[PDB]
Amino acid sequence: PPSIGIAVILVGTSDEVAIKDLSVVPRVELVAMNETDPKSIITRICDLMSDRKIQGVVFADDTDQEAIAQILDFISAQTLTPILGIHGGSSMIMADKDESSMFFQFGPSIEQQASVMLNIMEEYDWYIFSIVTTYFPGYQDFVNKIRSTIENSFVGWELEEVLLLDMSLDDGDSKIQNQLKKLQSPIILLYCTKEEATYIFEVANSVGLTGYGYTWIVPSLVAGDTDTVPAEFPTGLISVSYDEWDYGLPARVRDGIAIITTAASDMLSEHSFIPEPKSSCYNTHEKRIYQSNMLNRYLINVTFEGRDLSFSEDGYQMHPKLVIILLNKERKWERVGKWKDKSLQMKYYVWP
Amino acid sequence: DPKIVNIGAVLSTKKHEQIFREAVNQANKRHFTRKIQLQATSVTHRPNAIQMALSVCEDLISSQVYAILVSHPPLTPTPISYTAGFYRIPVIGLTTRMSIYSDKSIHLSFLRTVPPYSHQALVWFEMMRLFNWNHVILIVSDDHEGRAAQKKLETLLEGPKADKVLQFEPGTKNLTALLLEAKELEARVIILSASEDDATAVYKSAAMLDMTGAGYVWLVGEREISGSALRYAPDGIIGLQLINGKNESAHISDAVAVVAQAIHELFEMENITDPPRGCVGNTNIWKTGPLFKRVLMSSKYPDGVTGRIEFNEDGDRKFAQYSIMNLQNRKLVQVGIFNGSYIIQNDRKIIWPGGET
Ligand SMILES: *[C@@H]1O[C@H](CO)[C@@H](O[C@@H]2O[C@H](CO)[C@@H](O[C@@H]3O[C@H](CO[C@H]4O[C@H](CO)[C@@H](O)[C@H](O)[C@@H]4O)[C@@H](O)[C@H](O[C@H]4O[C@H](CO)[C@@H](O)[C@H](O)[C@@H]4O)[C@@H]3O)[C@H](O)[C@H]2NC(C)=O)[C@H](O)[C@H]1NC(C)=O
Ligand SMILES: Cc1ccc(Cc2noc([C@H]3CC[C@H](Nc4ncnc5[nH]ncc45)C3)n2)cc1
Ligand SMILES: *[C@@H]1O[C@H](CO)[C@@H](O)[C@H](O)[C@H]1NC(C)=O
Ligand SMILES: *[C@@H]1O[C@H](CO)[C@@H](O)[C@H](O)[C@H]1NC(C)=O
Ligand SMILES: *[C@@H]1O[C@H](CO)[C@@H](O)[C@H](O)[C@H]1NC(C)=O
Ligand code: NA
Ligand code: NA
Ligand code: NA
Ligand code: NA
Ligand code: NA
Repeated sequence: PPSIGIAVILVGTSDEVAIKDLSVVPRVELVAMNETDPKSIITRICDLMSDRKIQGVVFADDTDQEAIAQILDFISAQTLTPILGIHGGSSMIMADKDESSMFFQFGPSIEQQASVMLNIMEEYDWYIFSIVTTYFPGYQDFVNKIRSTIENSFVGWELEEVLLLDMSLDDGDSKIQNQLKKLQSPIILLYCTKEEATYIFEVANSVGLTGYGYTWIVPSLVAGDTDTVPAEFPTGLISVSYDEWDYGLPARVRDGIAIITTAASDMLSEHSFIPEPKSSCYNTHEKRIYQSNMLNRYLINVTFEGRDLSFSEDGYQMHPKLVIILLNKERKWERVGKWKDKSLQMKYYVWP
Repeated sequence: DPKIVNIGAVLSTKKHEQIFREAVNQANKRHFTRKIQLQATSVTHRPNAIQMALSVCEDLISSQVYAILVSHPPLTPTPISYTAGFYRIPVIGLTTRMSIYSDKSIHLSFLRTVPPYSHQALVWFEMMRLFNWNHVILIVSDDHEGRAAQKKLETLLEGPKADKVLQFEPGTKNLTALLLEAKELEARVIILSASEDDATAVYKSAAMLDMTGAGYVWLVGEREISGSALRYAPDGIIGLQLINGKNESAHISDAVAVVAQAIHELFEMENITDPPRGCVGNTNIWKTGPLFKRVLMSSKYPDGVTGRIEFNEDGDRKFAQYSIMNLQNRKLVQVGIFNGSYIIQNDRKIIWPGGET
C-alpha cells in the first residue's frame, strides 16, 4: 500500500514511548513543540508541510489556551490540511469553524455540555437558576440551548437572570460587580474562559456569591488543566471534563492516526486518488482552485476497532464519555459522575 | 528623551505608508510629546492570510505596537484582527464595511472609522420619516450581511412599519417567486439589502414582473448601486454612497488623529504596561489592552477629514455621511446628503420609478 505522512505535534511534557504503542499506510512523526503563540504554531506546522508532505496533523497540548483551537482552525482552512485537536486547548470549544475548515476536536460541543449541565440540575432538582456569560464565542448558542431545552421540559424550570459581561474593557467603574449583584439564584451556570472565570469569581466572592447556598456549574474550558487550579475558583465548583482519566493521550494519538488513515484509505478506494499534501503555506492563494475540503466527508465518520470515532456537523466528537468533576476542600478536582450516552450517573444522592 | 509608543498599520500601498508616517509625524507636531512620542510602523497587505498573520508578528508586534490600523486590501482584516486580538491589541478598520467585524465575540478589539453596511438602515429610516413611507417591504439576502440590515432596520422600527421581510438564498438567479410574494402586498416601497451580483438578480426579475415602474419606490444601499448592480438597476432607484468611504488617505488621517489623542489620554493614567515584544514565546494578553480599548471606544474627534468621529457600542463609526443617489436616465445623480444626523435635500429633483409618485 502507498504511505501517508501524519505529524503528531505534542505541546508540553509527554511519554513519547507510551504514545509509541487498509488501502493506505501511515508514516507517523512525533514532533515536540515548545511554544503556543500564533507565530510558533503557524511556523511549526508550515515547516513540517515543507519537508515531509503531511496528509494530516494530530495535535495535543497540556495548556488552558483555548485560542489554539482558533489558530488550528485558521491553519486547517488556509492549507486545507486535516487537523485533529485531541487534547487541551486544541480540543476546547470554539467560534464557528471556517466554511473551508478541516479541523476536528476530541472535546464535547457547547450544546452537548449545556445539556449535561441541565442533566446534573434535573438529578438534584435544581430547577431555579441564572446564566452568566461573557462574549466568548457561542455564548448565544449556550443560552439558546438551555432556553430551547427548558421551554419543552414539562418540568418547572425557572431561568431567573441571564447576564452578559463585557470582558474586553477595563473594570474600573465596577460594572461587572453591579451586574453580579443582580444575581439571586442558588444555581449559576457560568459560560466563559478560565482566564475570565478567575476575574468573575474574584468579583462574585466580593458580592458574597461563591459561598454556601450558591452553586456554580461551569463548562470544560473553565476547568481546563485540572492541575492548574486558580485560587479565586470557589470550593464546590462543578464542571464537565473530557475523561483525561480513562481516555489517555496514547489512545487519543492512536485514534487520531486511525481517523486520518481510514479517511485517506476510503477516499482512495472510492475516487482512485487522495488530496496532495501541499508543500507550502506561502502559495495557498495560487493553488486554491486545485484544493478542497473533500476529505471531511471521510474524516467525519471513521469507525476503527468497532469504536465509533465519528464527529458532529460542527467538528466536535459525536459521543464523548464526559466526567463530572467537583473542586474539593483540598483545592483538587474530584470525579463525582459520568455522562456516557444521553444518561448521567452520579456518585452522590445528596452532595457532601 | 521621550518614551517611543509605536502605532502599527497594514495599508494598501507605499503612498499610503508615507501618508501614515506623515499623519503620525503631524500628531507629534500638534501634541505635547515631552513624555510620550509616537512612531509609525507599517506594512502593506500580504498575498495570503498565513503570510499576513506572520507579517503582523514579525513586522508590527515585534515593534510593540499599541494599535494596528488596517485598510481593506486592494484577503480580509481577519488575520490582523485575530493576531492582534490574541494579545488584546486594538485594531482600527479604515475601509472595511462588512457587518461581521461588528461581532465583539470574534472581533474582540476592533474599531472602525467607517460604519458597517447595516448602518444604512439609519438613512432609510430618516428617508421613510421624510417621504412618509409608513409601510415598507424589506428584501434581504439570507447571509450575515442581509440579516444585519434587517436586524438593524427592525430595531429602529421597534410610526413607520415593515409590512413584510423577505429573505432569499444568495446565488439564486430566479427570484420571481420571492418578488411575486412582494407584488401581492399593498406596500410599494421596496428596501433591498444584497451583494452587487444578488442585487442584479433582483433587478432583472423585478423588471420582468413590471415592478420597476410607476407606483413602486426602490430604496437601497451602496453595494446595490455598484458595478453590475448598476447596469440592471431600475431608473428612479434611490441608493447611498458613504462619503470618503473608499478614501484610505482620509481615513489614515482620522484614525491617527483619534489614536494619537487616545494614546496621550491613556498615559494620563497610572501603571500603563507596554504590549508584548513580538509573538514568539508570548501567550499572555496585554494587561493595558482592555483599558486602552475603553479609552478608544469613548474617544471623540470632531474636526476629522471624514467628519465627527465617535464610536458606538460595537466600536463602529457614528455620524457617517452619505450621498443620497438617484438613478435618473441611466445616470447616478446625487439628490441630497445624510449629514450624520439629518437629511439635506439638494436643488436636484428626485425622479421616482416612472415620474413623481
Ligand atoms: C447636520 O445638520 C443638522 C441640522 O441643521 C445640524 O444641527 C444643527 O446645528 C446648528 C449649528 O451647530 C445648530 O444651530 C444652533 O441652534 C441653536 C438653537 O437650537 C434649537 O433649535 C433648533 C431648531 O428648532 C433645534 O434643531 C435644536 O435642537 C434646538 O432646540 C441656536 O441657539 C444657535 O445659535 C447660536 O450659534 C449660532 C452659530 O452656531 C450663531 O449664528 C447664533 O447667533 C447663536 O449665537 C444655533 O443656531 C442647530 O441647533 C442644530 N440642529 C439640530 C437638529 O441639532 C448639524 O450640526 C449638522 N452636522 C454636520 C456634521 O454638519
Ligand atoms: C491567525 C490567527 C488565528 C487565530 C488566533 C488565535 C486567536 N486569538 O484571538 C482569536 C479571536 C477568535 C475569537 C476569540 N474570542 C475570544 N477569545 C477569548 N476570550 C473571549 N472573550 N470574549 C470573546 C473571546 C478571539 N483567535 C491567532 C491568530
Ligand atoms: C525546545 O526545548 C528543548 C528542551 O530540551 C530544546 O532542546 C529545544 O531545542 C527547544 N526547541 C527549539 C525550537 O529550540
Ligand atoms: C459512515 O461510514 C460508513 C462506512 O462503513 C458508511 O457505510 C455510512 O454510510 C456512513 N454514514 C454517513 C451518514 O455518511
Ligand atoms: C482623500 O482625502 C484627502 C484628505 O485627507 C484628500 O487629500 C483627497 O482630496 C481625498 N480624495 C478625494 C478623491 O477627494
Ligand atoms: Na489515481
Ligand atoms: Na478550491
Ligand atoms: Na510636539
Ligand atoms: Na468592536
Ligand atoms: Na434634491
